[PDB]
Amino acid sequence: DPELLARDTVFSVSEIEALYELFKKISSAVIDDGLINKEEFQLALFKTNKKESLFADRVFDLFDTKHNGILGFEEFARALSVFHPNAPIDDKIHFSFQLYDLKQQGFIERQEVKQMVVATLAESGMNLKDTVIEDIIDKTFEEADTKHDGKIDKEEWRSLVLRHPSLLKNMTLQYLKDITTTFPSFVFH
Ligand SMILES: [Ca+2]
Ligand SMILES: [Ca+2]
Repeated sequence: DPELLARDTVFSVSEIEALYELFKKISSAVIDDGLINKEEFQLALFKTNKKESLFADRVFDLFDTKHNGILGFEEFARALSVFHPNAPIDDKIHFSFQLYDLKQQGFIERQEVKQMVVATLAESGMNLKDTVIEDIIDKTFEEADTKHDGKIDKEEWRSLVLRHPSLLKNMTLQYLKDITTTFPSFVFH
């Protein structure tokens, strides 16, 4: 039932029904098989470029319940729900932390902060050399590492992103607000 999805996610029953149309488009975009793969999901997030695709694939991984490289409708709906422009900021902050906390240890170190920096630059259309990335990592700790212990907390992360909302730019897909009326074009290249 679309009633169970609407309840467990930020979408309303009518948004879920519209999301099913989006699902048919996205699941058909590369291989027409009724399923969503990583390349198709990249298309849904406008993250098809080889540097931007890492973020989309990490998101994919968190919602791929069976770890089989495929998402069905329910998984897709859940995946997209936090990207809704009306999803609470706290859901976006919480989810984005899980994203960069690859080891699920409750904190991020430089290697994980590096991924966040790379993903954050990619959103602004920017790719920098390793040594410049390392300087930005330095500044991020300077800023976020309030409780000095060489790692960024969930609480230090929330604080960081509240002072710098442009870090949650990749956590919103603007087209989801208007899903009951209009649809973007998605074509694979
Ligand atoms: Ca497919
Ligand atoms: Ca800390």
